[PDB]
This record gives sequence, structure tokens and C-alpha cells, in this order.
Amino acid sequence: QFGRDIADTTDAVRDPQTLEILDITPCSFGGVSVITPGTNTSNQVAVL
Amino acid sequence: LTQSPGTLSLSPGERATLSCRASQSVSSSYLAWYQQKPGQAPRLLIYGASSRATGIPDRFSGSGSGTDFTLTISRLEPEDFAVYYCQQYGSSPTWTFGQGTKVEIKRTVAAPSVFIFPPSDEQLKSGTASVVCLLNNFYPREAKVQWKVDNALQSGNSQESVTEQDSKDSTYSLSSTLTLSKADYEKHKVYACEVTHQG
Ligand SMILES: *[C@@H]1O[C@H](CO)[C@@H](O)[C@H](O)[C@H]1NC(C)=O
Ligand SMILES: *[C@@H]1O[C@H](CO)[C@@H](O)[C@H](O)[C@H]1NC(C)=O
Repeated sequence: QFGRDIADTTDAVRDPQTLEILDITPCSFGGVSVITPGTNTSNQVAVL
Repeated sequence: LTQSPGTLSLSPGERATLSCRASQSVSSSYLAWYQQKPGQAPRLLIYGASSRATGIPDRFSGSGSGTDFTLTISRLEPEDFAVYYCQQYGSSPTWTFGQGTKVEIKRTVAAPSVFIFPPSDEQLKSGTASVVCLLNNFYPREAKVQWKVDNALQSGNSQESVTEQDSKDSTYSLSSTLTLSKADYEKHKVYACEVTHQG
């Protein structure tokens, strides 16, 4: 009925009506680094 | 206010940056920028140190920080060839304008064609002289002019050399006039003009 990963969470599932097999990928996430010359040099920034 | 460079003369189609700079006498949001063609009332381009006014092309962009600020022109056009002013609020009482950086953007490169003119019968019978030396078809306005008889008369307090006229020939032009007595036309056996250009 379910697939499993190391964390004991669903890596995949079977749909209870259509019975096809769905992977689960977590929705995209990451850090938000701000690249800055010092404030004494400029107030401009880039974002990664 | 400081504004730089004193003229900005890059080719059309490029990116070109004007700067506006100040002492701590002024406040950071209230910078603005203006266009003036010859003899016209100025036109508001930028306000808020970065916002375009409505009806200004998206190729203009203002930016800055503290007391160092800029206007970048991009995708330059012959319509940009004008004097450009920044201005800033003097914190509360007073309004202060920049230098008026002439956007003398690249047209051609050329040395002057030259014509030289002695005094004439109507001018002399009217009791006067004025010797004329004419320069045209040049770019930039790199011109220097000197009067001679045939040694030197450029020391004369009555010599004049008007500001340069730009043209549909993608080039500047200018004139020097050496006004004199009719007795100078009787004195000097020849009149001449010499020109230095491109450096
Ligand atoms: C659920 O209903 C659909 C449509 O009637 C059918 O195709 C499917 O086989 C049913 N699944 C189960 C588990 O009964
Ligand atoms: C601070 O910035 C100014 C220019 O904005 C620079 O002249 C100065 O050297 C800087 N000082 C330090 C310690 O970063």
C-alpha cells in the first residue's frame, strides 16, 4: 500500500481509487543567502 | 551638487552612466533627474532616486546610496543628446540643481574645413573692419583658432570666437570675428587665420 524511506516516511503511495503508484518528492526548498558588499560600500545586494 | 562626467559623449546603442554626488547637506530619497534640449523647459525623467515619471522609456534607470547616486542611460538614442540635470532637496528649506552634464553622444570624427575672410568695401566705407575665420564639418568640438597679420593679432581685445553650433552634418561648426578699425586694414598688408584640431 505504501513505499518507505529511512525516516519511516512515504517515499511513494498507491492511490485508493485508481490504484496507480505515485512517487512523493518533497516540494522544493533551500537556504536564501544574501551576497553583499559592505553597507559602508553600498546598499545593493544579490540573493542566492 | 557635483555631477559627472562634465560631458558624456559615448556612442548611441550602448550603456552610459551619469553620476550625481553631494555632501551630507541633503536627504536620500529626494533625488530627481531632468532632460533639457536647447532653449526648452526641463522635462522630469526620474524622481525618488529611482522611479521613472509616467511616459519615460524603460531604458532609463536611476540608483544610489548615502550621497553617491547615478542615472544609467541604456540603448542610447540621438533624442538623448541634451543637457541632463540631477537635483536634490536641501533637507527642508531649499531646492538644489546639478551641473547639467551635456550628453554630447558620438556622431562622427572629423577635422575642420576652413574659410578666411578679409574686410570688405561697405564695412570699410562705414569706418570699420571685421576679419572673419570660419570652421565647419568637425567632430568633436576640439577646435583652437589664432589670428595673424601674418605674425600675430590674437592679442587684440576686440577678437571674439562664439560657442560651437552642432548640425545635420553630424558635426560641429564655429566662427571667429576680429573686429578692427578701418586704419588697421590700411596698416596690415595681409590677414591670416590658423587652426588646431583633434588634439
Ligand atoms: C473506484 O471507482 C472507479 C470508478 O468507478 C473504478 O475505476 C475503480 O476501480 C474503483 N476502485 C476501487 C478500489 O474499488
Ligand atoms: C567605508 O566606505 C568608504 C566609501 O564609502 C571608504 O572610503 C572607507 O575606506 C570604508 N571604510 C571601511 C573601514 O570599510
